[PDB]
Amino acid sequence: DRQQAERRAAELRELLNRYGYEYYVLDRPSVPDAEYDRLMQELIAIEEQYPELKTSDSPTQRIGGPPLEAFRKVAHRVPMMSLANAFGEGDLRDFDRRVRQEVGEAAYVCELAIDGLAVSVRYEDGYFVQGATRGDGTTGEDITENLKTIRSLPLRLKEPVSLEARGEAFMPKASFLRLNEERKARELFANPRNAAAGSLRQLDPKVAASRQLDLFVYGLADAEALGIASHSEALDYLQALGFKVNPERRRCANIDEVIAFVSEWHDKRPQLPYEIDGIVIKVDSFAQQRALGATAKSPRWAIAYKFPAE
Repeated sequence: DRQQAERRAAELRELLNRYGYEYYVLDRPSVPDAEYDRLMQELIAIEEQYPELKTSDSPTQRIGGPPLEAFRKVAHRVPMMSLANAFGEGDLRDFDRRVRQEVGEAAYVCELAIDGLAVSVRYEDGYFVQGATRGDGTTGEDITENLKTIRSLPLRLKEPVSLEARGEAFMPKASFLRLNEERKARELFANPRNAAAGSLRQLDPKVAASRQLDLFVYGLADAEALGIASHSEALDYLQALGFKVNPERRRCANIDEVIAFVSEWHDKRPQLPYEIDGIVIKVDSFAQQRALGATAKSPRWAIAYKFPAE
């Protein structure tokens, strides 16, 4: 058994890891998940008698470990700048005009700005080693055990690389509704943003695990050191490794299409399973970014369109 335990937990780990990618990430259901579940129940039982084989990125970790009675501060690897806000066609034009004066027409990448909790996740050789909140931007809290419960985040990546990436953790609308009712059956959350930040900022891994959190990876700290030369190449790269990258992202040749994208989400937004706050726009090329630089506050190559005032 102890020699065979390892063998089978290792198979177990591989298969479960594989299969969680197709449910949680590609969304090839997560419905009749039987064998998945059968397979998870066997790993859990093997770790029950051989607690020493429960690997830090074993699928078991999504269940969640024991509470912590404290969280540690973490500064740990590259500042997390915040973005300038835009509120109308026009802040948008003005944001492009300083783009053009300095670099000529520049292609943009437009993304949906998710209303959630910003986090950083770090990996070493493919392994998830640490998770943290945005904090003030230079320091945040180690929320690693609660991040392991977000089933779409990978504990082990497709290739053994060492990197740090940034994503937004959120809770889907219907999950938020579900949630609150039971809270009413017994208190009550304001909205998903505070539900997710709430779920991630409490000390008990298992209550995180029960809130059905999700996350969308949106950037790569130090992408230049890894050889990436474009914002669109960063995400793609991130997608090739196994991360969940929001698929409504689109490359925009100029401000006009930028605004066409911005109008398209403004009214297609109610139909989303998650709550979007606006639209983040970035100059795609890392070279135009260098040229525009920053005001060590806010990149001149990025703006955050904040949607309106219902």
